Amino acid sequence: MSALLKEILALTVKSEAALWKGAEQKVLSGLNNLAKTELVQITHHFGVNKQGSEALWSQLDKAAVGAFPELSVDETLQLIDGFGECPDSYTLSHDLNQRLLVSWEQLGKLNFQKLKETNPYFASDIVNQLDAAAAEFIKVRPAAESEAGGFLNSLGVSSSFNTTKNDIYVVQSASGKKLNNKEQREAYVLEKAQKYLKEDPQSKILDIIAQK
Amino acid sequence: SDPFKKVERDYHNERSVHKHFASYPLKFWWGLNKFETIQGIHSILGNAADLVVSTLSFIPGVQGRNNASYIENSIRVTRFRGFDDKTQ
Amino acid sequence: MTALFLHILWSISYIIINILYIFLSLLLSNNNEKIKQYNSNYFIKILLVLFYNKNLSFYKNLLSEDEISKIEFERLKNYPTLVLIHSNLNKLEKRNKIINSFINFKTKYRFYKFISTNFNLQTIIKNCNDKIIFSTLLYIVNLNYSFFYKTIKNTDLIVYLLANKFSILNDNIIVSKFNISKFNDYIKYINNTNSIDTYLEN
Amino acid sequence: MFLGIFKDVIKLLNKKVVPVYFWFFLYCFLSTMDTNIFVSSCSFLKVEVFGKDENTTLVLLFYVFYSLFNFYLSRIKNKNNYLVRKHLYTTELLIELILFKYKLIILKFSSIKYILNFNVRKFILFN
Amino acid sequence: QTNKEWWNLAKNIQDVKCQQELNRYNDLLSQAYTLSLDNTIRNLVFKAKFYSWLFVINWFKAFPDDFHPFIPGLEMK
Amino acid sequence: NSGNALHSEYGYLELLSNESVQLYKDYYESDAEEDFKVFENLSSKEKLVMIANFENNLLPKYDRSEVHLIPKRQWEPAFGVWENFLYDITEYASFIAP
Amino acid sequence: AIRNFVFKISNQIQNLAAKRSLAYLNQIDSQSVPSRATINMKDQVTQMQREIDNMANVIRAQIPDEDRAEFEILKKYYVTGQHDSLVDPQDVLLQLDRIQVLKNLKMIELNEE
Amino acid sequence: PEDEGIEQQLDQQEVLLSGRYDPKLYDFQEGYTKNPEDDQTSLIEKKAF
Ligand SMILES: CCCCCCCCCCCCCCCCCC(=O)OC[C@H](COP(=O)([O-])OCC(O)COP(=O)([O-])OC[C@@H](COC(=O)CCCCCCCCCCCCCCCCC)OC(=O)CCCCCCCCCCCCCCCCC)OC(=O)CCCCCCCCCCCCCCCCC
Ligand SMILES: CCCCCCCCCCCCCCCCCC(=O)OC[C@H](COP(=O)([O-])OCC(O)COP(=O)([O-])OC[C@@H](COC(=O)CCCCCCCCCCCCCCCCC)OC(=O)CCCCCCCCCCCCCCCCC)OC(=O)CCCCCCCCCCCCCCCCC
Ligand SMILES: CCCCCCCCCCCCCCCCCC(=O)OC[C@H](COP(=O)([O-])OCC(O)COP(=O)([O-])OC[C@@H](COC(=O)CCCCCCCCCCCCCCCCC)OC(=O)CCCCCCCCCCCCCCCCC)OC(=O)CCCCCCCCCCCCCCCCC
Ligand SMILES: CCCCCCCCCCCCCCCCCC(=O)OC[C@H](COP(=O)([O-])OCC(O)COP(=O)([O-])OC[C@@H](COC(=O)CCCCCCCCCCCCCCCCC)OC(=O)CCCCCCCCCCCCCCCCC)OC(=O)CCCCCCCCCCCCCCCCC
Ligand SMILES: CCCCCCCCCCCCCCCCCC(=O)OC[C@H](COP(=O)([O-])OCC(O)COP(=O)([O-])OC[C@@H](COC(=O)CCCCCCCCCCCCCCCCC)OC(=O)CCCCCCCCCCCCCCCCC)OC(=O)CCCCCCCCCCCCCCCCC
Ligand SMILES: CCCCCCCCCCCCCCCCCC(=O)OC[C@H](COP(=O)([O-])OCC[N+](C)(C)C)OC(=O)CCCCCCCCCCCCCCCCC
Ligand SMILES: CCCCCCCCCCCCCCCC(=O)OC[C@H](COP(=O)(O)O)OC(=O)CCCCCCCCCCCCCCC
Ligand SMILES: [K+]
Repeated sequence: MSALLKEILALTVKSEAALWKGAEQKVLSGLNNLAKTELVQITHHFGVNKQGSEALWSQLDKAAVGAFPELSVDETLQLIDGFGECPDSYTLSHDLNQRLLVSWEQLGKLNFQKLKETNPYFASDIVNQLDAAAAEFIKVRPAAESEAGGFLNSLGVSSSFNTTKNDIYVVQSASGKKLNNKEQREAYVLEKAQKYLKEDPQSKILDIIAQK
Repeated sequence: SDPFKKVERDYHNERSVHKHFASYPLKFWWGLNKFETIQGIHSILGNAADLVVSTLSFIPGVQGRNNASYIENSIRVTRFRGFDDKTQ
Repeated sequence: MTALFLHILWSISYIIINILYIFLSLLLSNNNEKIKQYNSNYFIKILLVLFYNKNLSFYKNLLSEDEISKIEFERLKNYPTLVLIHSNLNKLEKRNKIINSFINFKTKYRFYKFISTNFNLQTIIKNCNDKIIFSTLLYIVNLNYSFFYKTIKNTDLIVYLLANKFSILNDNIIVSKFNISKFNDYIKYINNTNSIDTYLEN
Repeated sequence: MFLGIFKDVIKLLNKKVVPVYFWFFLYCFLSTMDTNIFVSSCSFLKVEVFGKDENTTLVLLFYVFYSLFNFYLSRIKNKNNYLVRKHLYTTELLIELILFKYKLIILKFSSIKYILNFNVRKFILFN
Repeated sequence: QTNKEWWNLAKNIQDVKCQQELNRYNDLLSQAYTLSLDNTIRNLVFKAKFYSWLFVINWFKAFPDDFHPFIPGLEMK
Repeated sequence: NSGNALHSEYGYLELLSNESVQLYKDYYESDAEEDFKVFENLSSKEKLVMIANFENNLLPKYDRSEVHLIPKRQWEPAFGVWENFLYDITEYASFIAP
Repeated sequence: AIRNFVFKISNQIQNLAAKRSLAYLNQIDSQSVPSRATINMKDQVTQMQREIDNMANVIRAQIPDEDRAEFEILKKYYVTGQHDSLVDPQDVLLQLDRIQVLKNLKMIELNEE
Repeated sequence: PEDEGIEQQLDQQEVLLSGRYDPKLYDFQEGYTKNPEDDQTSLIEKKAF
């Protein structure tokens, strides 16, 4: 158990072809013997080290689907990281992707709820930070609509939350470091847009920036 | 129902208790008519309702107020005249 | 009930203005092409800002996308009660178009990796896992800026927002929003803005 | 353009802007108690509910039932989910309650003369 | 020449460097005149006479808010 | 567009007050019967008094009054009284007034 | 003639408005009366804000430490979240209710110790 | 040119340098007081004057 995990770690660090084959074989044989924690750890290690056979990854997907309900937050995060830094030729079946997507969305929603309850100004601060340098058309967006039902939704009329959107954003650095000027901000945005376009040719970040 | 019994006069019924304890906390708001501001608010609301009724009076069976009539003007104007909260 | 009263009066005014518009159209040249040439007039623009809604037929096809956007921007910027009335009217659209995103785990993780590499999420959220912060930021964007999903890609919008936020400073920042048209906001804004800080670039 | 005006009138009279509750209230206000279909036929509403100068027992029973039902609904909703935007009216009521609590604290720990002077100065500055 | 209540109020009041700004708090600083007494009949008759005389003497003084010699302020702070 | 001042229009006034104090100090530098420590921690009224005597010597000393030409729209007889009146009103609201 | 007179009136009105709106920037008026008026307005605004802050500070100093947290929450809300739409008062109410839960627990402990 | 602003500055200089307004020749007093009392203005106001 512990010795096998240490051997897998050492072989992954060494990064030799025969060692990877021997690992793959041993882990494939002992998937059932190993518990959920060991399986998650080895999957994360294989993902970070960028190795593993397609059959091994498929069987790992099957095991993860089978044992998903008994996973904690750390185990889910490690599995997500491994399946993210998995080998390219690892087209997964349409259950593990769904499980991971649902788990990630639920974790995000729960974190948002907890942070908002701890500090009601969390969402307001994030929105203000996002909209500080945002464009006028971005700021023009409408306000949130009340989805709650009842008398006001059935027999009454509920006034919308929209109000005038002519506001001035005053940005001050908490640490006190000098802030970037307009030209520096434009250069930073252009560089980020160029990098994003290189990653994805179809992005319209150029048009978005040129708009305002 | 039988409104006839209620209409009928009776010594005990006349001299009995008509307003109970529960009604006082539910009806004490009627003393706000003492305030000129409340009287003005009520007059404005009544005038607005009369205007709405007059505008919608085109439908059959609904007639708005006529300024010519003396009774309507007098009753609308002297509703709060001489109001005194101290005298029962 | 105040909103209802305002809406009713605005509706009466709108109906009267539409009757006048029809009468003027039937009396004058009666050409939509001729009418469209005055959309840039000062008083015509004021009238549009006053009685133009996307859910009504007034100037239904006589305005272009740019003109409609400019009218909406002006109304949203310098007309509180008109904004209230038109936002109430906009409820009649009942669009309620909710669209999911990031269907493929591969694409979602690739986007997360790109965002993590090109930005530091610890600044946005302190003492939290990077993936959790990324998911929370996605949820915030979906809640707030989803209105643009009709035309703007979610990933592109998120990248634009992150780049604009990080352009100011690659560190924690404090943002204060003020509407100087309001008394309280104006007093707070003047009290909080200092010339020395602006000169020092803090 | 007449059809367009008719469509605009229908939209302006739509439910989301002119509540059906407002329509019902207007109908009741314009109609008498013998012409109102909702109550002319019903003797209980016209006599037992709205026909008594004092109906404290029935009012109390109705209030108790409504309070129990609303408490049950609120508890169920809170237990199920809470990340739903609420109505502007309720939000404003809660804001007013919080502001009233803060104002009570300020009045408790401050003098009436000081409060009056501060309010007068603030009003003058606003003007 | 001041008291502990006024000292507490002044120390709580922070970031004030102008006498006019402090005078804006003159009503708050007036709370230092606690004049604590019981409500016995004799003490109530006193309170009545003393407060009426204080109103009369303040009328005779006719000092404005700017000049408040009996309200300690920035110098003592 | 408004009578109120913006944030960028108050640092200038603070510099005006400081400049008035410094001008007084520079002018009365060679005066024994002068204590400048009194200028430390001035009250609002004292700052206003100093700003009253503030002066800016880098401004041009000649009068800035001048004449500007705004071309008119000659009356058009081909339109009519009301059409010309509306044209004049829109011109005033769009070009002449701004 | 009439047009020239109307334009003269308009020019005088515009000059008057420009003066009344921006006379605090220049020293055309001797003694800088508009500048002093604007400085006085800003001083009054800042003094009012600092007065609110100092009243909060003194109330905080005098408040019992048990409800000092509740006072802090109420003060912060009244200052910032009253005018902010993104700040949901439900969360503030939840914090107040947690504080009240602690207070009720202490009360019941005292009652039934 | 006889520019208005320059002429105003020159006439101010002439009036102040004529010597008729030398402070040494004046004993500033409140005036409105029943008794003759010196100037009661603040030190900053005196320096500004
Ligand atoms: C004037 C015209 C009259 C025409 C009459 C014609 C007859 C038909 C009338 C139809 C309307 C009534 C019936 C339907 C109501 C439907 C409501 C609904 O479902 O909407 C959901 C609606 C949702 O709100 P929202 O739109 O999201 O807005 C959020 C606001 O927070 C919510 O507020 P708001 O900003 O939206 O505005 C409403 C606001 C107030 O707004 C108004 O003033 C309303 C103004 C009139 C509006 C009229 C609209 C209808 C017009 C119909 C006629 C059209 C005719 C068209 C034809 C042509 C005519 C020429 O009401 C309140 O919330 C008041 C609560 C506090 C009590 C105030 C009164 C007592 C004084 C208390 C003072 C305390 C001070 C501190 C202590 C001091 C101690 C000394 O819910 C409410 O507004 C709830 C209101 C609860 C209280 C109502 C009752 C109290 C008095 C109200 C004001 C006075 C008017 C009373 C009626 C008068 C009738 C004559
Ligand atoms: C967001 C919220 C959501 C809520 C949701 C939930 C809602 C739930 C439902 C709630 C429903 C709530 C519904 C109800 C709410 C509203 C209720 C309502 O209407 O109440 C407002 C109510 C309406 O007033 P009203 O009865 O319609 O007014 C009658 C008209 O003024 C007609 O008066 P008049 O013309 O026949 O004769 C009096 C004459 C004025 O002629 C006089 O001078 C009368 C003098 C009378 C004798 C004064 C003696 C003072 C010495 C001490 C007392 C000696 C003992 C004898 C006192 C006898 C009573 C006065 O008045 C005038 O003409 C004045 C011009 C009117 C415009 C200016 C208005 C100013 C404010 C009104 C009071 C002004 C008083 C001025 C006094 C003189 C100042 C130099 O207002 C008042 O009660 C008065 C104003 C507030 C006073 C507060 C005082 C607090 C304590 C101060 C202590 C420290 C100072 C003591 C000495 C005095 C100062 C030096
Ligand atoms: C039923 C008839 C109604 C009509 C007639 C009404 C009376 C005539 C009109 C008088 C009008 C002018 C006012 C004169 C009295 C002024 C008293 C005063 O300011 O004393 C300062 C005294 C000390 O206050 P402090 O220094 O600010 O702080 C005290 C702290 O608690 C710190 O204290 P501690 O914790 O260290 O403990 C000590 C504390 C402990 O105090 C307590 O809380 C303990 C409570 C023990 C039981 C209380 C009931 C027993 C005494 C009843 C009063 C005597 C008989 C009244 C009826 C006479 C006709 C049959 O005691 C004291 O501090 C001293 C209290 C002694 C003063 C009150 C005694 C006389 C009151 C009656 C009026 C005087 C004239 C009567 C003429 C005819 C007979 C000769 O203030 C009070 O405690 C005032 C309390 C409220 C008094 C309300 C008026 C009297 C009501 C008596 C009950 C009557 C039945 C209920 C219904 C009444 C009709 C609605
Ligand atoms: C409302 C319900 C009923 C009333 C309930 C009770 C009262 C509640 C409200 C008041 C609560 C607070 C009570 C007072 C607390 C103490 C306040 C305080 O600190 O004041 C002391 C005050 C401190 O002020 P400060 O430092 O001088 O600063 C001056 C500032 O202006 C700053 O001045 P300030 O803001 O400090 O002003 C002080 C003023 C603050 O209080 C007030 O302002 C009063 C507020 C309530 C009354 C408001 C009345 C408004 C009247 C106009 C409105 C219309 C009325 C219509 C009426 C119609 C019906 C008649 O104090 C008072 O006057 C308190 C009077 C309280 C009794 C009120 C009732 C009076 C009734 C009179 C009836 C008429 C006469 C008898 C009958 C005649 C006909 C037969 O003075 C002292 O410390 C005195 C020290 C003792 C020696 C003085 C020697 C003076 C002569 C030498 C001068 C030269 C000195 C050496 C050279 C210079 C230095 C080297
Ligand atoms: C003591 C009493 C108590 C109150 C205090 C006292 C108040 C005193 C107020 C005094 C006001 C004086 C105004 C002087 C204006 C001088 C204009 C001028 O330079 O003249 C040359 C001008 C030369 O015309 P032009 O510019 O060469 O154009 C001709 C081209 O060939 C044709 O060019 P185009 O075809 O290329 O384009 C233009 C054409 C294009 O077509 C249009 O645009 C025609 C539009 C027609 C009206 C459409 C709406 C129909 C519904 C009824 C009105 C409701 C109000 C809404 C109006 C919306 C805007 C029109 O329209 C025209 O032809 C323009 C002239 C239209 C005249 C016909 C309408 C007259 C009545 C208007 C309504 C008056 C208020 C009624 C209130 C309700 C009474 C029950 O003269 C005219 O042709 C028109 C002169 C009009 C003089 C009006 C004098 C009114 C005196 C009585 C006032 C009181 C009336 C009753 C109400 C009482 C309330 C208490
Ligand atoms: C229809 C009813 C009408 C009622 C109108 C009554 C008007 C009475 C007006 C009296 C004015 C007296 C002015 C002189 C100063 C009085 C003392 C003072 O300044 O108060 C503060 C004093 C000082 O209290 P304190 O020391 O706590 O002051 C707090 C403020 N600091 C902290 C600065 C000290 O208050 C008292 O001592 C108690 C005052 C209330 C006493 C009430 C007694 C009973 C009253 C019964 C009703 C009125 C009499 C009967 C009327 C019959 C009419 C037909
Ligand atoms: C078991 C349920 C039976 C009833 C079901 C349908 C009820 C629908 C209508 C609601 C009741 C209206 C009664 C009107 C007649 C009346 O009350 O008649 C009794 C008196 C009549 O007043 P007047 O004597 O001035 O005419 O009413 C009052 O004094 C006012 C009481 C409130 C009435 C309106 C209802 C308000 C909401 C009730 C809950 C809030 C607390 C109420 C007090 C505990
Ligand atoms: K200005």
